[PDB]
Amino acid sequence: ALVFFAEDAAIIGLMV
Amino acid sequence: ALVFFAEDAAIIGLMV
Amino acid sequence: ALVFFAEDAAIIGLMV
Amino acid sequence: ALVFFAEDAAIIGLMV
Amino acid sequence: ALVFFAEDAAIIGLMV
Amino acid sequence: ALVFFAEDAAIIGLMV
Amino acid sequence: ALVFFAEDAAIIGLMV
Amino acid sequence: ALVFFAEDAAIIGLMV
Amino acid sequence: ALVFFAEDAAIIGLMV
Amino acid sequence: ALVFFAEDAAIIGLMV
Amino acid sequence: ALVFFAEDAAIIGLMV
Amino acid sequence: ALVFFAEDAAIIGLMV
Repeated sequence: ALVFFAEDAAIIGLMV
Repeated sequence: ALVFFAEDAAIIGLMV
Repeated sequence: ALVFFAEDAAIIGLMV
Repeated sequence: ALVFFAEDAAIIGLMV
Repeated sequence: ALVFFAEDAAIIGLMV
Repeated sequence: ALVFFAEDAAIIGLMV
Repeated sequence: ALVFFAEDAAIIGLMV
Repeated sequence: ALVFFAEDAAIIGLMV
Repeated sequence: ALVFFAEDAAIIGLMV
Repeated sequence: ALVFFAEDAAIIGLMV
Repeated sequence: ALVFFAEDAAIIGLMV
Repeated sequence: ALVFFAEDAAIIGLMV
């Protein structure tokens, strides 16, 4: 699965 | 909101 | 075109 | 992370 | 299917 | 434009 | 609702 | 950034 | 496949 | 139009 | 929730 | 990368 990154602060992973 | 990153060059934020 | 990034390991581009 | 809502009935969260 | 909601005014369903 | 809603806390609009 | 357009050939609407 | 187009009526831009 | 269009400037296709 | 598939049970089409 | 399928190899579910 | 499937006919891959 791919992991995208976003600033939520702190950077968080978004797993797909 | 979430801020994603993309190369547009320069790295820009993409807010959601 | 925009280029997003994801961890796939190694970081890969994703062009739009 | 954002939580979107959808009817699945009952309403469910969708966490991003 | 999932039914999301959006303001279009009136709140409409968006089926998936 | 459509306006979607998400919990972010508090509920926020997301315009499209 | 929003109507996007795409070539499918022929150009079609895509309603959201 | 990319600018997509949709009928909303009138044709509007959608900037990404 | 579907071909969407966006201004990038110049109008480009985006194939799906 | 493209038709994607999802388990909803039973597998359903999703046309685009 | 809908389950989409993708090849990651092996087929994996993607739950929405 | 992930490869999704859609009916386009024939079943085609859609790589991400």
